[PDB]
Amino acid sequence: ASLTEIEHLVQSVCKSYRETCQLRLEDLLRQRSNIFSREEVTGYQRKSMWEMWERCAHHLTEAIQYVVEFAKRLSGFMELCQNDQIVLLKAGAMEVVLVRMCRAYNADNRTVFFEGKYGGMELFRALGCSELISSIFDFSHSLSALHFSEDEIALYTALVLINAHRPGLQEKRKVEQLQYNLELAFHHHLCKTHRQSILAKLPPKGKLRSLCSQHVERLQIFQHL
Ligand SMILES: COc1nc2ccc([C@](O)(c3ccc(C(F)(F)F)nc3)c3cncn3C)cc2c(Cl)c1-c1ccc(S(C)(=O)=O)cc1
Repeated sequence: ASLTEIEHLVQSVCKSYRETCQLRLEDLLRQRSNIFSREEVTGYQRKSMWEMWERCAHHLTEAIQYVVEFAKRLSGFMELCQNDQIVLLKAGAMEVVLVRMCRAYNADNRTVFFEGKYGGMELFRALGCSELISSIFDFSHSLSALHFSEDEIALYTALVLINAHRPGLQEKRKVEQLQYNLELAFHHHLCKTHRQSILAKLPPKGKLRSLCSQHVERLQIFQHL
């Protein structure tokens, strides 16, 4: 577990992420000027819940595909048994997607980028999931308030996926080794960038599971009526 090896792993994970980040940050930031008009918003609000459901499910599906690309590029992930590979992804894919979403959230006006423009939470009114969506904005907002960086997201989400405590793992010790290495990389880098203070400010991991389990419950309902 050399120092050079540790720095190599950091750069690897950050490369893997930059290659699967789906939307470039500079594009997202540039678009913050572009906001949905009152009419446009009303457009989304008139759609049935099932319309918005199909739209968001496709958005979610395409996102999770990028998280799969990312995981497959994490050192040592592909060398796992196919069982553990599926366990980890089914258990952490949604969570990763949710963390990535803070890149699309603008904390200055509480708006999220969605299909070409930024819009508030009223945008997703049709779903009737105001409770949950408000929770998604709050999570993004707190991460956005920390000025979460691309590399930080890459290393955090790598740790979300590679969880040796996931029920159903067969080669558990094999993942434990992966988890340790990544955690060493994540903390070494926070220090190199003088950002280790965010660790106390980070939302608890349980809340990441609590917000996704609430979220994953709705998906089971919306399919298929
Ligand atoms: C807050 O609500 C949401 N906001 C979203 C914001 C963006 C996107 C996004 O897909 C996107 C953008 C950037 C990134 C990046 F950060 F990775 F780059 N990933 C993904 C997108 C938008 N326009 C183009 N794209 C690609 C999807 C969102 C979704 Cl799906 C929800 C949502 C989730 C669950 C429920 S529900 C059924 O559970 O109630 C309802 C709604």
